[PDB]
Amino acid sequence: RPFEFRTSVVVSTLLGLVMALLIHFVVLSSGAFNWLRA
Amino acid sequence: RPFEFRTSVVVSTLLGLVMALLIHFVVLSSGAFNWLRA
Amino acid sequence: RPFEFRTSVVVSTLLGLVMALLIHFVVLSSGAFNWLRA
Amino acid sequence: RPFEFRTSVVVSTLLGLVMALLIHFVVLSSGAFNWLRA
Amino acid sequence: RPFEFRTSVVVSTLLGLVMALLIHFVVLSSGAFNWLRA
Amino acid sequence: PTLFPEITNTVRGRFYIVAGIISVVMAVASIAIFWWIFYTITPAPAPPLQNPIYVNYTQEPTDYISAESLAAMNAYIQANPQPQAVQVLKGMTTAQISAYMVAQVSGGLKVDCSYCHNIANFAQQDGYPNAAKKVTARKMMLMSADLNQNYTAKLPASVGGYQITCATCHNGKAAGLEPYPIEIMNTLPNDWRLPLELDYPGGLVVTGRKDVSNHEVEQNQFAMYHMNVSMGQGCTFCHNARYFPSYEIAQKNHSIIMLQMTKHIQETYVAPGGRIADGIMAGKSPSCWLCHQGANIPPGAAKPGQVPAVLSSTP
Amino acid sequence: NDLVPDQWKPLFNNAQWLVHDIVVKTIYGGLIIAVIAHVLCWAWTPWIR
Amino acid sequence: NDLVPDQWKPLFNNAQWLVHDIVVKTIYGGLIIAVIAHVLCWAWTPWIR
Amino acid sequence: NDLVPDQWKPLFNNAQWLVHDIVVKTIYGGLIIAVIAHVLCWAWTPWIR
Amino acid sequence: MAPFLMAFFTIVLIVATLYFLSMIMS
Ligand code: BCL
Ligand code: BCL
Ligand code: BCL
Ligand code: BCL
Ligand code: BCL
Ligand code: BCL
Ligand code: BCL
Ligand code: BCL
Ligand code: HEM
Ligand code: HEM
Repeated sequence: RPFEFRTSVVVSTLLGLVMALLIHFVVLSSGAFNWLRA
Repeated sequence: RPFEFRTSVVVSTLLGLVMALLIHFVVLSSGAFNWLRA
Repeated sequence: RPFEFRTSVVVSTLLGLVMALLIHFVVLSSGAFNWLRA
Repeated sequence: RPFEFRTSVVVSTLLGLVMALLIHFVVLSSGAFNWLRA
Repeated sequence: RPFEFRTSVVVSTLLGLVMALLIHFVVLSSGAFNWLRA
Repeated sequence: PTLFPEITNTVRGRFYIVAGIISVVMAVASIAIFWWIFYTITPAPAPPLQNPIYVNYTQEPTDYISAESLAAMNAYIQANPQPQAVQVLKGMTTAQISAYMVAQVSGGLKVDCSYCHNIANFAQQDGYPNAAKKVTARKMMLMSADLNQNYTAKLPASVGGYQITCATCHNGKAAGLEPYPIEIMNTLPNDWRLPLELDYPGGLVVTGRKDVSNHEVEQNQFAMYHMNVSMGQGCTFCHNARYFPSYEIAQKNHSIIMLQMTKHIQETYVAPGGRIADGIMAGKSPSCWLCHQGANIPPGAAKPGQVPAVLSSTP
Repeated sequence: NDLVPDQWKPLFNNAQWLVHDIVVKTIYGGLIIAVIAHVLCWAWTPWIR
Repeated sequence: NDLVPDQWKPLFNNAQWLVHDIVVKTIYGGLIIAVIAHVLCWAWTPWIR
Repeated sequence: NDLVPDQWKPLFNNAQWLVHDIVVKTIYGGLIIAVIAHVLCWAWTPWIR
Repeated sequence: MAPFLMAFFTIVLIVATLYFLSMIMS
C-alpha cells in the first residue's frame, strides 16, 4: 500500500482546517459583505 | 485501529479551546456588540 | 483506561487557574465596572 | 518497496495545490475582474 | 495513591506565594489606596 | 544494437527515459503557463502625472468649483482689469490673479470660492460670516512667501527650482491636516514628536561624546528613522555608514536647512508665545512627512517659475 | 469488551465506551447551550444586517 | 478483514472500513451544508457582479 | 498482483492499481470542471482582448 | 519571424524525439 490511511486522514483534515481559516480571514478582511460592522 | 482514542480526544479538545478563545477575542475586538463598555 | 486520573486533575486545575486569572485581568483592564479606582 | 508511484503522487499533488493557491492570489490581487468588492 | 503529599505541599505553597506577591504588586501599582506615598 | 542492454531492454529501465522526458516537459510547461498568466492579467504600469505647475499632484479634476461660481468669476473679471484691494498680490492683474486662485490656492485646498469671499462682490472684506478664513488665508500666504524667500533659496540649483505653495502642506484638504499619522508611527512610540526645542547645527550629535548614554542615542535613532520614513530612501541617503559624523553625501546639509526651517516654522507660526492665541496652524506642529510624504521632492511642490513673483524664492 | 456492541467491538475497549458516552453527552449539552446563546445574541443585536 | 468488499480487500483492514464510512458520511453532510450556505450568501450579496 | 494487466505487471503491484484508477478518475473530473470554469470566465470577461 | 522559427524548431524537436524514442523502445 503506497500510503497509510492515517497519513491521508491527517493531511486532509489539516488542509481543510487551514483552507477554512484562510477563506474566512480573506473574506472578512475584504470589506465586501458588511459582516461584523461592515 | 488507525487512531488512539486518547489522541483524538486531545486534538479535539485542544482545537475547541483554541477556537473558542479566538472567536471571543475576534468578537470583542470588532466593536460591533456594545459589550464591556461598547 | 484511556487517561490517568492525575493527568486529568492536573490539566483541569491548570486550565481553571489560567482562565480565572485571564478573566480577572480582562475585567479589570476594560474600565467598565468602577473597581480599583474606576 | 518501489518508490516511483508514491514519490509521484506526492509531488504532483503538492505542485497542483501550490500552483492553484498562487494563481488565485495573483488573479485576486490584479484587480481586473471585479471580484470581492471590485 | 494518585498524588504524593510532598508534591501537593510544594505546588500549593508555590501557588500561594506567587498569588500573594502578584496581588500586592497589582494593588500597589493601581494608585488607589494612598499607601507608600499615594 | 545497443550498449545499454540493462537500460534499453528491461521494462523498468525502459520507463526511466519516458518518465524523465515527461517530468522535464511538465516542469517547463508549468513555469511557462504560470508566467504567461501573470504577465497577461497583471495591470499596466502606474504612470506619473504631468501637470505644468505641480510635481506629483493634480487639481484638474474639477467639481468642487460650482458651475455658477465660474460665471461670477468671468463677470467680475470683465468688470475690472485692475485689482481694487490687494495687500500681498501687489503686482498681478485681476486676470492673472483669478487664474492663480482657481489653479493653485483653491486647487491645493479643493474648496469652492464661497469658502473665502462673497460671490456677489469678490473684493469686499467684512460683509459675510467667512472673513476670518480669508484673514487666515492671507497670513498663510505671507508665511509661504517668507518660507520661500529665506530657506529654499539657500539650497543649490542641482536640487531644482521647486518652490513651496499651498498644495505643498494641505495636499487637497482645507482643514483636518494631520502630521504624524498612524501609518508613519510603525516602530516608534505613538507619543513621539520631533524635538523642536534644540539647536540643530549641533543638536543631535551623539558620536563619541562621553556625556550621554543610550537614552540620547535612542532619541536620535527615533529622529533618524522618522527622517528615513519621510524620504523613503533608507539610511544611506544622507550618511556614509562607515562614519556617521561625516559630511560627504551633500544631502546632510540640505537636511540641516530643512531642520532650521522646521524649527523656524514651529517658533514663528505654530506657537509664538503660546499656541492658544496669536497662532495660525491651530497648534499643529510640523514634521518632515507633512510636505515630503515619502518622496525626496514633495509631490505638491511647484515647478520653478510658476508661483507669483511676490511669493517666489527670487522676487 | 463485553459491553461494546457487536458492530464496534474491533474499535472500542470496555473502559473507553463509558468515556465515549460521557463525551457524547457533554458535546450534545454544549450544542444545546450554544444554539440557545446564538439565538439570544441574534435577538439582541443581529451581526449580519 | 471479512467485512470489506471483495474489490477493496488488498487496501482496507476490518477496523478502517468503519472509520472510512464515518468520514464519507461526514464529508457528504458538510458538502450539503456548504452548498446551502453558499446559496444563501449569493442570495444575500452576489460576489461576482 | 494478478489483477494488473499483462503489459503493466512489472511496474504495478495489485494494491496500487486501484489507487491509480481512482487518481485517473479524479484527474478527468477535475479537467472537466476546469474546462467548464474557464469557459464561464471567458464568457464573463475576456482576458486576451 | 519570431513565431515561425519557434514553431519550426519545436516541430523538429518533436519529430526527432519521436523518431529516437521509437528506435530505442522497440
Ligand atoms: C480526505 C478524503 C478521504 C476519503 C474520502 C472519500 C470519499 C468522499 C469517497 C471515497 C470513496 C472511496 N474511497 Mg476513500 N477517502 C480517503 C481514503 C481512502 C483510502 C486509503 C487512505 O487507503 C482508500 C483506498 C480509499 C478508497 C476509496 C474507495 C473504497 C471508494 C470508491 C472510490 C471510487 O470508486 O472512486 C471512483 C470515483 C471517483 C474517483 C469520482 C471522481 C469525481 C470527480 C472528482 C468529479 C466530481 C464531480 C463533482 C462532485 C461535481 C460538482 C458539481 C458542482 C455543483 C460544481 N479512500 C481519504 C482519507 N473516499 C467513495 C465511496 O466510498 O463512495 C461510496 C466516496 O464517495
Ligand atoms: C460567502 C461566499 C464566498 C465564499 C466563502 C466561503 C467560506 C467562508 C468558506 C468557503 C468554503 C469553500 N468554498 Mg466558498 N466562497 C465564495 C465562492 C466560492 C467559489 C466561487 C468560484 O465563486 C468556489 C468554487 C468556492 C468553493 C469553496 C469550497 C472549496 C469550500 C466549500 C465546499 C467544501 O469543500 O466543503 C467541504 C467542507 C466540509 C466537508 C466541512 C465539514 C465540516 C463538519 C460539518 C464539521 C464542521 C466543524 C464543526 C461544526 C465543529 C464543532 C463540533 C465538533 C466537531 C464536535 N467558493 C464566495 C467568495 N467559501 C468553505 C470551506 O470549507 O473552506 C475550506 C468555507 O469555510
Ligand atoms: C454572538 C454571535 C457571534 C458568535 C459568537 C460565538 C462565540 C463567542 C462562540 C461561538 C462559537 C461557535 N460558533 Mg458562533 N458567533 C456568530 C456567528 C456564527 C455563525 C454564523 C454563520 O453566523 C456560525 C455558523 C457560528 C458557529 C459557531 C460554532 C463553530 C461554535 C458553536 C457550536 C459548537 O461547536 O458548539 C460546540 C461547543 C461545545 C461542545 C463546548 C461545550 C463546553 C462545555 C459545556 C463546558 C464549557 C466550559 C465550562 C463552563 C467550564 C466550567 C466547568 C468545569 C469544566 C468543571 N457562529 C456571531 C459572529 N460563536 C463557540 C465555540 O464553541 O467556539 C469554539 C464560541 O465560543
Ligand atoms: C463581573 C461580571 C463579568 C464576569 C466576571 C467573571 C470573573 C471575575 C470570573 C468569571 C468566571 C466565570 N464566568 Mg463570568 N463574567 C461576566 C459574564 C459571563 C458570561 C456572560 C455571557 O455574560 C458568562 C457565560 C460567564 C461565564 C463564566 C464561567 C466560565 C466562570 C464561572 C463558572 C465556573 O466555571 O465556575 C467554576 C469555578 C470554580 C469551581 C471555582 C472553585 C474554587 C474553589 C472554591 C477554590 C477557590 C480558591 C480559594 C479561595 C483559594 C484559597 C484557599 C486555599 C485553596 C487553601 N461570565 C461579566 C463580563 N466571570 C469565573 C471563573 O471561574 O473563571 C474561570 C471568574 O473567576
Ligand atoms: C480566470 C481566467 C484566468 C485563469 C485563471 C485560473 C485559475 C484561477 C486557475 C487556473 C488553472 C489552470 N489554468 Mg487557467 N486562467 C486563465 C487562462 C489560462 C490559459 C490560457 C492560454 O488562456 C491556459 C492554457 C490555462 C491553463 C490552466 C491549467 C494549468 C489549470 C486548469 C487545468 C488543470 O490543470 O486542471 C487540473 C486540475 C485538477 C485535476 C484539480 C482537481 C481537483 C479536485 C476536483 C478537487 C478540488 C478541491 C476540492 C473541491 C476540495 C474539497 C473536497 C475535499 C478534497 C474532500 N489558463 C486566465 C488568465 N486558471 C487552475 C488550476 O488547476 O490551477 C492549479 C486554477 O486554479
Ligand atoms: C486591601 C483590599 C484589596 C485586596 C488586597 C489583598 C492583598 C494585598 C492580598 C489579598 C489576598 C486575598 N484576597 Mg483580597 N483584596 C481586595 C478584595 C478582595 C475580594 C473582593 C471580591 O473584593 C476578594 C474575594 C478577595 C480575596 C482574597 C483571598 C484570595 C486572599 C485572602 C484569603 C486567603 O486566601 O487567605 C489564605 C492565606 C494564607 C493561608 C496565608 C497564611 C500565611 C501565614 C500566616 C504566614 C504568613 C507569612 C509570615 C508572616 C512570614 C514570616 C514568619 C516565617 C513563616 C517563620 N480580596 C481589595 C482589592 N487581598 C491575600 C492573599 O493571600 O492572596 C493570595 C493578599 O496577599
Ligand atoms: C459576544 C456575546 C457574548 C458571548 C457569546 C457566546 C456564545 C454565542 C457562546 C459562548 C460560549 C461560551 N462562552 Mg462566551 N460570550 C460573551 C462573554 C463571555 C464571558 C465573559 C467574561 O463575559 C465568558 C466567561 C464567556 C465564556 C463562555 C463559555 C461558557 C462558553 C465557551 C466554552 C468553551 O471554551 O468551549 C470550548 C472549550 C473546550 C473544547 C474545552 C472543554 C474542557 C472540558 C469541559 C474540561 C475537561 C477537563 C479534563 C481533564 C479533560 C480530559 C481530556 C484531556 C485531553 C486530558 N463568554 C459575551 C457576553 N459565548 C459558547 C457556549 O455556549 O458554549 C457551551 C457559545 O456558543
Ligand atoms: C471530538 C469527537 C469525539 C467523538 C464524538 C462523537 C459524537 C458527538 C457522536 C459520536 C458517535 C459515534 N462515534 Mg465517536 N467521537 C470520537 C471518537 C470516536 C472513535 C475513535 C477515536 O476511535 C470511534 C471509533 C468513534 C465511533 C463512533 C460510533 C461508535 C458512533 C456512531 C458513528 C456513526 O455512525 O457515524 C455515522 C454518522 C455520521 C457521520 C453523521 C454525519 C452528519 C453530518 C456531519 C451532518 C450533520 C448535520 C447537522 C447535525 C445539522 C446542522 C443544523 C444546523 C442548525 C445548520 N468515535 C471523538 C473522541 N462520536 C455518535 C453516536 O454515538 O451516535 C449515537 C455521535 O453522536
Ligand atoms: C497658501 C498660501 C495657503 C493657504 C491659502 C492656506 C490656507 C489655510 C487655511 C484657510 C487654513 C484654515 C482652514 C481652517 O479653518 O482650518 C489653514 C490652516 C493650516 N495650514 Fe494653511 N494655507 C496655505 C499654506 C500653508 C502651508 C504652506 C502650510 C504648511 C507649512 C500650511 C499648513 C497649515 C496647517 C498645518 C493648518 C492647520 C489646519 C488644520 O486642520 O489643523 N498652510 N491654511
Ligand atoms: C538611518 C536610520 C540613520 C542613522 C542610523 C543616522 C545616524 C546619525 C547619527 C549617528 C548622527 C549624529 C552623529 C554625529 O556625531 O554627528 C546623525 C545626524 C544627522 N543625520 Fe542621520 N542617520 C540616519 C538617517 C538620516 C537621513 C536619512 C538623513 C537625511 C535626511 C539624516 C541627516 C542627518 C543630519 C542632518 C544630522 C545632523 C544632526 C545634528 O547636527 O544635530 N540622517 N545621523
